[PDB]
Amino acid sequence: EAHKREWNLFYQKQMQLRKGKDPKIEEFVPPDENCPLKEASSRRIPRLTVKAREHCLRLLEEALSSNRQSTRTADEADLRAKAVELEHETFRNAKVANLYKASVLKKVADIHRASKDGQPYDM
Amino acid sequence: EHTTLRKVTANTAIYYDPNPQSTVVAEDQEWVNVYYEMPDFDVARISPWLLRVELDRKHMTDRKLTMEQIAEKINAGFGDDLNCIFNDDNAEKLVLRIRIMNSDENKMQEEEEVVDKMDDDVFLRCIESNMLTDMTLQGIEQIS
Repeated sequence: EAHKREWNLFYQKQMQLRKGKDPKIEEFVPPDENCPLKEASSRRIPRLTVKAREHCLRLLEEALSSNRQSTRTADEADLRAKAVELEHETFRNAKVANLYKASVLKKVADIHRASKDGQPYDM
Repeated sequence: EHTTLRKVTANTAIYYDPNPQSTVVAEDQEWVNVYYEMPDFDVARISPWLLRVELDRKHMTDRKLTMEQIAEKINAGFGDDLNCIFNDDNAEKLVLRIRIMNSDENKMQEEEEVVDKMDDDVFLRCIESNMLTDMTLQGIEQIS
């Protein structure tokens, strides 16, 4: 109990020395003109820039395209909407940036596994 | 039943990794690149020293623990200023790479700040000891 509090204060003071002077740099960037991301302008996930969210959506898009060429469904028009839906589901289910990214790559890996097995990625 | 990180850790090492795209450990280079290519992630402030934790799969599965849960507990206990990255659950081994995210951006000749800074090697060792002893991944303390 006392050791836990001592460690907490000690760790906070140690990691404050690595912040030091000018601890401002927030500079949140609002989304660009044509961000294809549901709930683009949000701050639910700290330290998650909009560009990283777009990057994760883009990775989901390549995963969906690979699944398409490995399944041969109707067309790729719905791929973009499906990728946005999956990205929004990942964003909702995640709370911080790194675990959100990990969930994104887990979804990509699941899509790749479905493509290897030959089955389309269901909702 | 109390379960700290030690009960689910196969091993733990501290490396000097100045360049995450270099990744002196060869096995992780496949899945570390997909983490440092994100626009929000920059190698400018990542700290060179890296704490690599290899998790025992049998002990992890006996408790139905996921690397997602371990990372969530790390974020809760140590804040969002300690970078944590982990592999895929289907990989051959469970790897957890942790770095001390130094939020300073200037770093211009410092300000003679070497008084109690504790260069990240020994600080990472202390963080590792705290993570292995007082992390409470699962269960209630005083129950074994």
